[PDB]
Amino acid sequence: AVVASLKPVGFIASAIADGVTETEVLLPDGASEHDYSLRPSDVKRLQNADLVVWVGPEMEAFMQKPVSKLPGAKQVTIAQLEDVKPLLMKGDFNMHLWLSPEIARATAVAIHGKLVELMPQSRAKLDANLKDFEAQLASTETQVGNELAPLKGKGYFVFHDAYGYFEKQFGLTPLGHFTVNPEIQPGAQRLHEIRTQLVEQKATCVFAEPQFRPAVVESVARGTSVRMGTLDPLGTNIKLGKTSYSEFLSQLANQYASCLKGD
Ligand SMILES: [Zn+2]
Ligand SMILES: [Zn+2]
Repeated sequence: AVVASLKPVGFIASAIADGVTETEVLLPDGASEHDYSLRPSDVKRLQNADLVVWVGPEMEAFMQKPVSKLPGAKQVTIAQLEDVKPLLMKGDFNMHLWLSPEIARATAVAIHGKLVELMPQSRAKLDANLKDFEAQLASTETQVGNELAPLKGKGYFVFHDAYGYFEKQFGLTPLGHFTVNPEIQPGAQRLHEIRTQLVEQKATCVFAEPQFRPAVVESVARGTSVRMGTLDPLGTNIKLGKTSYSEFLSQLANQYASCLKGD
């Protein structure tokens, strides 16, 4: 099996590995990429994996040590891909790379290349999977593009700084984020800054996330006319499979649009 660190990385892997091998995801639904420890049984899972796919050391702290034990031939470190480095946006870069369709393409190519070397017998199927992934993703980019276009100019805050690659591609205009690190709670001042910005900049929405209780987001919005939505950067509701990455980006767009559309 291909073992992916995070569900959306698994979505990409499952598009390429479909009908070739299984895909498994380490980080459970509901858990956060920023605050996690591997299960004791995960050591053996990573050792037995055909391929391990992850973003990198500045993202999944929990992956670095086990990954270092593996052959280079058996891992894809997305953030370190030569085609990915020039696409990194800010000496710190944002590491939520799975929400970049272009980085998803680079990842798919990387996975395709490692799996064709490990399993030359599967070359035809892997080739077709790569071509189908591209076709699906292109269609989704068009659809998402058209869904999000009318939402340009509607301001909003998100809970943590996870969406930059997606927002940049699709032209959304966020006012900002509650936190960078979603475990660390926002200060009373920051919450007031957001509440002030919210009223002054006439924001449409604030977004919670399923991984964290929305109380603090609800409090910034108490008494205001700002709507409340939820974004899921980790695709908890989407199941792994050939079309999962497309379904994920479509759902995320749907989550923005559900709150932002109108009034
Ligand atoms: Zn994050
Ligand atoms: Zn910030």
